[PDB]
Amino acid sequence: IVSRDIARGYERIPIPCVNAVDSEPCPSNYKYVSQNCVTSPMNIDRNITHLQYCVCIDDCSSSNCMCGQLSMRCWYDKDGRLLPEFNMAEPPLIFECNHACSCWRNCRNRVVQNGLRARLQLYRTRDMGWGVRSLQDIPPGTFVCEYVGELISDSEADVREEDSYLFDLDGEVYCIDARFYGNVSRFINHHCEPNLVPVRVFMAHQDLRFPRIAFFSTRLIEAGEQLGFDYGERFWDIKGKLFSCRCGSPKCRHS
Ligand SMILES: COc1cc2c(NC3CCN(Cc4ccccc4)CC3)nc(NCCCN(C)C)nc2cc1OCCCCCN
Ligand SMILES: [Zn+2]
Ligand SMILES: [Zn+2]
Ligand SMILES: [Zn+2]
Ligand SMILES: [Zn+2]
Repeated sequence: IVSRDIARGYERIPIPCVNAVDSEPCPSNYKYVSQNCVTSPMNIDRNITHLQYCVCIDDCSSSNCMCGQLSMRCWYDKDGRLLPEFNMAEPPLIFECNHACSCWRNCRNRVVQNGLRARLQLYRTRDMGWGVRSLQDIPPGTFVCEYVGELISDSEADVREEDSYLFDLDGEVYCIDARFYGNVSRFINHHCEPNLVPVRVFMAHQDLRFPRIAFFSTRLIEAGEQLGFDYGERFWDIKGKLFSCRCGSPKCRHS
């Protein structure tokens, strides 16, 4: 227990850090943030009259809900989990209800905006590196965490040496750099057969240039299992030569 909570009380549940390998302290060469931040002007469209919203009089579980229509359909179930019909291989954009909607703060189309649910833990792996794992089981289709970091422009990313903490959002494109500013996600390692899938979501605003990145369980995750996701082509076409993937997956396409 080298740290009770790396979020310093910002998440709904603490995220302790333990080291059972070497004697290295908890990471501290970065600033933890639970929400995306910017280090410059960023003209995100927060015009409330530009938001598309719903006028549901129920708990938004009907076929009429405008917000679900935008998402093709609401994909959350009564518990807040993704429906089996959800395409993990090619996720759709999810538009959750927002403050312009007529519904209540507890309608069914609100999951990612409710914050952390699963008890996670940061820990030192054998590789002398760091990783994240669940201290409880996570049913499939559950929202685990968001990839939070510093929001930056395309070119801005091009002039950064350390680029291992970037996440492309995909006109002009933007990125999230978790190197200097980030949440528990910056510590999640790559894996070829990932139990976490990133989903572009929209909540308080609907500026398509800035989707927020939500990670969902692509299958059951057992207490103690290590979270992971597919970093992607761009990553490996750059780091593939500095080293080969040590994910240990029978289907590894990078080692
Ligand atoms: C490490 O993996 C990634 C590298 C990226 C990168 N790297 C560049 C390489 C060249 N140096 C060059 C340089 C460095 C220093 C000084 C001058 C020039 C600058 C950083 N650039 C951009 N977007 C940049 C815009 C490209 N644009 C032309 C479209 N996105 C990236 C997304 C990555 O992971 C994605 C998966 C997530 C992994 C999460 N852990
Ligand atoms: Zn609705
Ligand atoms: Zn709603
Ligand atoms: Zn709505
Ligand atoms: Zn691999």
